[PDB]
Amino acid sequence: VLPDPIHNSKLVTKLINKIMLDGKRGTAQRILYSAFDLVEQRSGRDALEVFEEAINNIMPVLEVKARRSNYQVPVEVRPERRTTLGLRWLVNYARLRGEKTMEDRLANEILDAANNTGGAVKKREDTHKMAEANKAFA
Amino acid sequence: GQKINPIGLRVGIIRDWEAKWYAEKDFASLLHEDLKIRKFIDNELKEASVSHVEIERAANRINIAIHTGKPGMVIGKGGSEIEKLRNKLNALTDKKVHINVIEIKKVDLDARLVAENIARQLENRASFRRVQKQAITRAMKLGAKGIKTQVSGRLGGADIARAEQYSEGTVPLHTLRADIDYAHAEADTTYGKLGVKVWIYRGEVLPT
Amino acid sequence: RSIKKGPFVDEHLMKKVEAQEGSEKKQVIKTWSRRSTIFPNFIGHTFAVYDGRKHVPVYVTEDMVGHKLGEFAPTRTFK
Amino acid sequence: RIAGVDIPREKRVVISLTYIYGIGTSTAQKILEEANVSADTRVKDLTDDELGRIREVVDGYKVEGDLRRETNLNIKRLMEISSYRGIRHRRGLPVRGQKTKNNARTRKGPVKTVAN
Amino acid sequence: VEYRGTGRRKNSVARVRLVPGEGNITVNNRDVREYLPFESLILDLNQPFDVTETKGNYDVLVNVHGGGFTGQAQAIRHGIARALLEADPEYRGSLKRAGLLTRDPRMKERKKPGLKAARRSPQFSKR
Amino acid sequence: KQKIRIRLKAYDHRVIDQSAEKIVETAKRSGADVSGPIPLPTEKSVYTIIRAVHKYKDSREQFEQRTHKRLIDIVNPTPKTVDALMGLNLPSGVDIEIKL
Amino acid sequence: AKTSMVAKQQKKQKYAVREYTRCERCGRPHSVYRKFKLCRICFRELAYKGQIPGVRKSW
RNA sequence: GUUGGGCACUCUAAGUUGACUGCCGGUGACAAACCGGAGGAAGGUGGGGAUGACGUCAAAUCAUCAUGCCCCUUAUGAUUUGGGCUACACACGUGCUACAAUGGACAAUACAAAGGGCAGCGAAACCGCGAGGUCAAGCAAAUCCCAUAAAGUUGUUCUCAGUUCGGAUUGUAGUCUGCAACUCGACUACAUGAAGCUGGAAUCGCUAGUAAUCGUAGAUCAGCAUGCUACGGUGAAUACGUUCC
RNA sequence: AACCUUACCAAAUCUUGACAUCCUUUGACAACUCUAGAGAUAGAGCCUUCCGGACAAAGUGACAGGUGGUGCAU
Ligand SMILES: [Mg+2]
Ligand SMILES: [Mg+2]
Ligand SMILES: [Mg+2]
Ligand SMILES: [Zn+2]
Repeated sequence: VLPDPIHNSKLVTKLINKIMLDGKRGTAQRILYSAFDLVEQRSGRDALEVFEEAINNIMPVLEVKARRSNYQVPVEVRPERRTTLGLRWLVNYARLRGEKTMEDRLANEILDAANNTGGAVKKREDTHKMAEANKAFA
Repeated sequence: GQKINPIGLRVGIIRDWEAKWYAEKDFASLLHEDLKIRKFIDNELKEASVSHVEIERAANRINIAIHTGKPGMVIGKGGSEIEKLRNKLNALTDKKVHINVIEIKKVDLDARLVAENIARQLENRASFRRVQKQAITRAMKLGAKGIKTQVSGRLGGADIARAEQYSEGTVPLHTLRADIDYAHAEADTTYGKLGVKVWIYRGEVLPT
Repeated sequence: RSIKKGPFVDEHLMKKVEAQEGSEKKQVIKTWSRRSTIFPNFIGHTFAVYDGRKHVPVYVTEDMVGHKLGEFAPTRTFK
Repeated sequence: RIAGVDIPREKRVVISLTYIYGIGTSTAQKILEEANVSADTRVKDLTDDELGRIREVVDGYKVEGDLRRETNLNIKRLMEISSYRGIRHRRGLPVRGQKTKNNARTRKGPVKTVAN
Repeated sequence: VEYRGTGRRKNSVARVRLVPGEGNITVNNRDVREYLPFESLILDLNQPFDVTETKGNYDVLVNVHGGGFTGQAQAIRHGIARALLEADPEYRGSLKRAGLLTRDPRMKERKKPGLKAARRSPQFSKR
Repeated sequence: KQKIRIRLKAYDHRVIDQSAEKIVETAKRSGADVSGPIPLPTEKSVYTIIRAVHKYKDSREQFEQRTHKRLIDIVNPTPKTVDALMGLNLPSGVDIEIKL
Repeated sequence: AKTSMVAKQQKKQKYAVREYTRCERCGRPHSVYRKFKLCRICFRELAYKGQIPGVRKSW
């Protein structure tokens, strides 16, 4: 695929195509751009910088596979599934960060993740917690 | 496994519509006309060994063309029988109709003629097995690349049904080049209704 | 009726009500015509409507005006 | 209070009138056309004279009590003469030619599962 | 003078005529950002230039019909890219390496009987 | 300009093409000032049936009925070409329609 | 009660709304195409036999 | 682009070219074949259909039709009117509408495809709030009509509520069709405004222009579609991989 | 699936019949009105005209008719 017009990044477009509902790329585009505007408003610095820091935080490094009773055995996450899960959890836990507008939701989610807080980081550490707990089965 | 009629598969590819006329609107009359002609030829068809009729229409004329291998029985000797046909047929239609008897030699190579024959044999209470055997025998002597035959129903007066078929040669249905001539007929046997299907494939040619 | 050009009523019924204008008070009047509307010219005339199996009597009132005999000839005998 | 109900106050006049039984959106817009006030306004911030114009206007309509009484009177008429519609009212079944087999949970009410 | 192209993409046809100029682009007697809402559309439009450093050396006029803005714009992109060869046949190799000349055959599929769409079958239940 | 225009409607391209070629050559043989053969968008209807007798609506058979349309004009007529067009009542499965 | 109703539809009727189409060779009301005045079955029969112009199974 | 003019371009549609492991390298029994590459619009049956072997399920159909045997034949046949196939304590299946801010309402503005049309398609103008009505143009089609595509975009507003959500139900008044809309058509205007805050055990579909979503068209058809068949617009996520069902 | 469709039910009606092939009387035919009927229906008309085939009825017994059963005879 390609990078985005305003910022020239692959991840932004890959994230638009995951926020997008029913192929409303422009709606998703609007709300993500306004979120970058609003996270430049609050916590004044570059939207890409804060965003990339956010995904560096929440993007995990381990995973589990459920097999057999049912063991759940750890495994090293692929570097593509890394960004995949990061962006997915970012969007979803934004959507359930529960306030008025999704741009505000997203802004707060990237903000909290940038400061290593937020539901996405919670899921990350849950994942690693259950992984190391199940480390015996590797 | 519920397979289709190959003539229906091939129409518009290697063989053409037997009805060869246009009408923007009035199929609602003209197609029923075509069918009623197709039915009225019961007269000939009962004995005259007619394979198929093609039909063409114009502003003035109808031009019909009946294929057979015993054409004498439809033209009388000089024309008495075709004129007998024109009278009643044109009375039905109410339009000027000119006909064209046309000959297909080699009558034991034509699907509907084989089917008609085996039906009348089985009404005369012969044996399905010998019938299909000798049909394919004579067809292969006439030099066809493939024949297939099938009869289905209450064979031998049996209490229940069967489907028996024979073949010799190649009958490549899924090939669309192949101009395989299929025909179905029936036989109102004293026990029930025997349904006969027959298939010939007499080498490969295109209409173009 | 659904439209405003003229209501509807069967002639063989209206002719007979108008015949029965004199109000002899012994009269009923039978019909299979559940399709009929009820003009104000029917008030008091008891009608015998065919429900599908039976001629049911109905008395007519000043509230039954914009209505139909079928509305008061029940058909499905549920209980 | 306008039709006896002190309609909501933070809202705009249109929607706050919509919480009158008998006054929907069409009539709200017409009423505000009649008594000249922009619908963008709000009942708390109004001039009381405008509010009085509105109430004078509204008085010329069938509203809460009269409307319920009129509707139930029309209904009970046909219930009494026992039309098809009147009986379907009497029995809590739908009236408008609907199907009473799988649907009609509204007029019926909740499920009452019988054993097969 | 002119250098012309006929881009097509997803039931949308675009007739491009590159000419030298400033960077303007008109589309059915209208400007781009007038006509098209988005901007990644315009990125895709201008990407063939970006492959060859030809960003501002040409204006564009296009006559277009069919479909909707996105594929309409990819068709603009394609006709532009193909006209660039009529202007400069040696850019063929860069447009090859980048895969810019392929007319996307990705057309909408035929609904099929028994299905509610091209692939989607109805909801099935044994019981 | 002073032109004949003729429409051919046919259910088959490999016969309407030859009929068109006949009439075209006859006009530019018995006259002059002829337009080309002009294809028109070729209508097609489609009737869809269920392959069955009783039920099984899930299975279908879709039949198309094409209708090819081919237009020609004869610019600036002469009676020779008029006559050699109207004196060609051929073939069967094609509706010709003159317009003058 | 087929052939009676065949006669019946082939007759005129007391008002035009009652007039319904059925296929002319098989007295079948449903799945009639009023161009051909044929039902779906007989349409297949005849178009397979080649007795209906234009027609060709598609795609 | 209408009209004078050109048929260049698009397009239309007949013929043709094109793609075949055809070529380069490596692998491999040197063979088939695989992997990669070039070229090329496209590459590895390009994508999608059509085509469904012998036969299994005494599967379905005697209500498409045809037909053996059996049965009724002043009635199990035939004619009309009216009713019913539309019931209603309940259960199952298939779908539609929603349970809203990625949204609702209002205003302006933009880009399609495939199809239908003769006693039928009904532009414009006008009347009606709207369903629609009067007149009446063009049109048997690449002419004219159906037919403004909607989502989208640009603004404003509403600001988290059983709500300006949703639009069931019922009341009144109307429009079209029709021989007539009670049972039993659709539609409109007004009024009302229910259940419902994303669904338990279970379970379905889908590997790309797909899924998802938004509109459109058509057969049947006087009239009636959330159904069926067909069309385009926007447009993904992922495929580690075969341990499990 | 408003009527018809509709096969079902109620009421009302017919019994070579709503439909076909045959004999013969015949004949060209009727359309379109009015009374009564719920309608089918009869009943008055209206003057329909051999173009030996054709339309139209009428007596006739052969006969029709059956969405009636068996899809485990086909
Ligand atoms: Mg194959
Ligand atoms: Mg069985
Ligand atoms: Mg009836
Ligand atoms: Zn039929």
